[PDB]
Amino acid sequence: ASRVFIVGGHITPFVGKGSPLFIDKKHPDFGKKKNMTLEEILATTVQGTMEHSGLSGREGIVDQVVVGNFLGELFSSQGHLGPAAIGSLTYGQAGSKNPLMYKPAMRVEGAAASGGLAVISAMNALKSGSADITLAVGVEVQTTASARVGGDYLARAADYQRQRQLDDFTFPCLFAKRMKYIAEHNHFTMEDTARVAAKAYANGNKNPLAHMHTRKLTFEQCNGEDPSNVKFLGNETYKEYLRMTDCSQVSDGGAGVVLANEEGLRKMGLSPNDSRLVEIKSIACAVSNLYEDPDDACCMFTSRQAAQKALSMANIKPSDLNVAEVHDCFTIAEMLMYEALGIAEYGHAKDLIRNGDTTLEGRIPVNTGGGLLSFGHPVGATGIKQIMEVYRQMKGQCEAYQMKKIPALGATLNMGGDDKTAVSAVLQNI
Amino acid sequence: ASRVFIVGGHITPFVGKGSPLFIDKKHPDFGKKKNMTLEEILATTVQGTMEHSGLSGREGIVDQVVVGNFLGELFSSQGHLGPAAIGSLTYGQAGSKNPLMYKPAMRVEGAAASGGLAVISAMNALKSGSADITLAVGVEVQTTASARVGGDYLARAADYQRQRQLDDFTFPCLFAKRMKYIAEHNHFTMEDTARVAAKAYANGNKNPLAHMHTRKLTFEQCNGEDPSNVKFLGNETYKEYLRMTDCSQVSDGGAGVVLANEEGLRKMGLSPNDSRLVEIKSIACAVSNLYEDPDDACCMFTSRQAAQKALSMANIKPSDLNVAEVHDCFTIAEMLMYEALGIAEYGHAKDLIRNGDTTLEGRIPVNTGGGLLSFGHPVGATGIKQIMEVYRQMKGQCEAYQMKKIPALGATLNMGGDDKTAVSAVLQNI
Ligand SMILES: CC(=O)SCCNC(=O)CCNC(=O)[C@H](O)C(C)(C)COP(=O)(O)OP(=O)(O)OC[C@H]1O[C@@H](n2cnc3c(N)ncnc32)[C@H](O)[C@@H]1OP(=O)(O)O
Ligand SMILES: CC(=O)SCCNC(=O)CCNC(=O)[C@H](O)C(C)(C)COP(=O)(O)OP(=O)(O)OC[C@H]1O[C@@H](n2cnc3c(N)ncnc32)[C@H](O)[C@@H]1OP(=O)(O)O
Repeated sequence: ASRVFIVGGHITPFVGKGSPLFIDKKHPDFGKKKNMTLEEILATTVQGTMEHSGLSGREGIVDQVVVGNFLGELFSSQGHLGPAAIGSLTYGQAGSKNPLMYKPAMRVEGAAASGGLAVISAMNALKSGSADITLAVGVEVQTTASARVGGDYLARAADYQRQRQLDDFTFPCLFAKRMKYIAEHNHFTMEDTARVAAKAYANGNKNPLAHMHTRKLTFEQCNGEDPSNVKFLGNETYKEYLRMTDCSQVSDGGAGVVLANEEGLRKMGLSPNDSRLVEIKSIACAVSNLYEDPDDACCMFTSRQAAQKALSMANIKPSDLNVAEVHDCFTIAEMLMYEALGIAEYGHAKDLIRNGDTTLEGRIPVNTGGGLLSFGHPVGATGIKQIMEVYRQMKGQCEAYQMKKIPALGATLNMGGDDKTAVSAVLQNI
Repeated sequence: ASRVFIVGGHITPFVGKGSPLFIDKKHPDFGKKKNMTLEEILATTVQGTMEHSGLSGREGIVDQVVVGNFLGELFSSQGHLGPAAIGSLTYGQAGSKNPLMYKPAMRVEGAAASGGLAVISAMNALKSGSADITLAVGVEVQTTASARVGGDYLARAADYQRQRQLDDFTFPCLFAKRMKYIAEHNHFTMEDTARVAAKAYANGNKNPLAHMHTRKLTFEQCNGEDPSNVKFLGNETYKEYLRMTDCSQVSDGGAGVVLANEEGLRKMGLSPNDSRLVEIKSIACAVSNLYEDPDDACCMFTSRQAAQKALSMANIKPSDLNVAEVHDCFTIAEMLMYEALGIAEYGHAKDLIRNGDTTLEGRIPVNTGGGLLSFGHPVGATGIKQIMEVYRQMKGQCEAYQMKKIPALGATLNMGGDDKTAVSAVLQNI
């Protein structure tokens, strides 16, 4: 196979309610200035990604662009982000010369796995001989509607005919439903999930890019002792299993990554041992049936398939991983992800979180920058963000949450819907 | 490079207002029976495609699935069609064994070029060594809303902030605007575009799959002499340049194609010279800037770039083509497509249509089954339909519209938005 290299990338701040970067009634610039649009975020992400990757002034050597985005058609009335990305380099500079003109571009989608799917597409282009350098960007804007209205948009990721009726907050409810079963089988507890949140917010507190950077929450708060941490669902059956702090954020943001094969490195004037690089040893996608759910809510069968293929293609095992990024769309999902990735055996994610093994100082740090819970979750961006966080830790770029032991191996696990699409990648430092 | 072969495929009937297959108040089964949902169309298309490709009972050898769809999230409240496709083989047969489980799948999107993009993704997977057999299906349901509401959904293909205000029928208006400029430069006429429609409806009349199969229109009717062929736009500046008969249909439908590399043919027990095959010699994508339009409305620069790359990679010229499928989203676009493909020189599409060169009996027949105008336009399906129509002509399957001279070489040209994304492929008979 042709090898694949992460050359560089960019994560915007992730912003929404609770961030000082978000312009609401509590902001100096309220009334004066607006938050970024989808087009603006896409422009910032594309330009930021080119800059960090050392391509400013030679963007014409990028052969192709893939955008990951889930709901731009709903939140921003805008599809067709392929040609949006082609215009993103020189956005708002009318008539300007554009070195991306006529290149291939498209949007890919699998709910919150859209970013990961974007990386896969780019990687297939690189191994197919139709590209030597690709740009994969993911973006999302979700703050243009309430959390309730957004919850109906996010339900586009579920089997909508079958599952929308559970609750206006369809996804939160689907994970609350997992938690009920999880509790009845004593797989792990609501204490355990509160410990996940405490970790995430503590990690976020060290990350200025994080949506929840300025919010502090104690274990006790996340564990429900605060009455402002409401059990907000409407469905009576599942209401008691989910608190606000268990939920990923409604965020706006972008993440981008430039990927290259060996011929692309050559073109950029780079060697395969260049210390700015990280190798993607493997990536893998697994998709289950939208229309049918397994009974065992304590196992994410699809995410487990993806993680298994990826580590296998990389010829490593979970115990070899030094860092991971997992899809904590809820605290409940982070626990399940530990077991789907394999860093915990079935029923033993509880051990890991009770023992601090996934904190910054633990033996397998996870979601070092705050996860979907604190860093935030602009759905389309998440999958690429995960890649870039492992990259940044590997390159010593994470500042206040930088790991003291630079990780040699990392893994990502990105998930769309209720474990219906999963994408997992193994990353090796250089 | 690994070679790529079309093994087989399937087009559903394309249905909507005017079709006897469409169930509205005037239909015997009104109240009794409903039109197909997006899920049902996807199930029919996936199963139909497997059947005609010879894979029934061994669907497990398909390595991957790519779905093309533009607006399912809006018209049907449904995204995440990747796992929908995974469950499409056994749709409505609960608990059944499913040989597609855990395979890679995703949805791709570039407005009305979504189907073509789906083929490109599949083809990259085939050349990348991550697949030997791929299934590319495209589907769309647009009849769940009024034409006016649908026109706002379709505007997701435009630069929405900039262009939505032109008209509720944003896309029709954008092509009407082209026609104004086209008229002022005498590039071609509204008689010429009526001749395109006459050809499409005559072709449709020989195609039972065609939305408009049962509607007959004379040149004179398409040319405006019928008062029911109304100039329906609201925008005063462009209103006079577009008639209803100039417009593609609001259709529901699906198309699917199985593609394979040489190892995939081996796996299916097939030889590369098997007469059921067509080789995709080349495919190419070109994407321009969503945010800026070129001045010259008489040229589709982006579609021309894509056609040029494809014919060049295939080392052929337009004059070598025996058949073509082009993106006649409007009659106006068919004319521009003849020139973008290269079968007419700049300003000479008028010669071709005045001379009958693109009729079934002409030297370069185009859109033999009726095009987006008559066959209809379920947006995500269109790109794959185009591929399958060239295939079917090449394999002698088109019955009443079958070409008497079996074509050796064909080309497709699929377009998203106002010439912002284009995909073009060269096909060679075996
Ligand atoms: C695979 C994947 O990645 S899935 C994608 C996953 N993402 C999601 O599901 C998004 C999850 N996150 C969210 O929806 C948001 O972060 C939330 C809802 C958890 C927090 O949002 P906020 O804006 O802080 O909450 P908000 O104030 O809108 O209120 C939420 C609801 O909680 C309830 N609520 C709020 N405060 C109270 C209270 N004091 N008492 C009772 N109910 C309350 C209400 O029902 C309220 O809705 P309402 O105003 O319509 O009646
Ligand atoms: C670029 C790509 O390839 S992607 C997308 C493809 N392109 C498109 O957008 C085409 C899709 N849209 C269409 O083509 C149009 O929706 C149509 C014209 C085909 C739909 O026509 P129909 O639905 O059969 O007729 P319908 O009755 O809705 O007429 C549409 C509108 O035209 C006007 N109209 C309809 N009938 C009449 C009449 N007898 N007299 C005057 N005006 C009329 C009306 O404004 C009507 O809207 P309204 O009912 O709110 O007033």
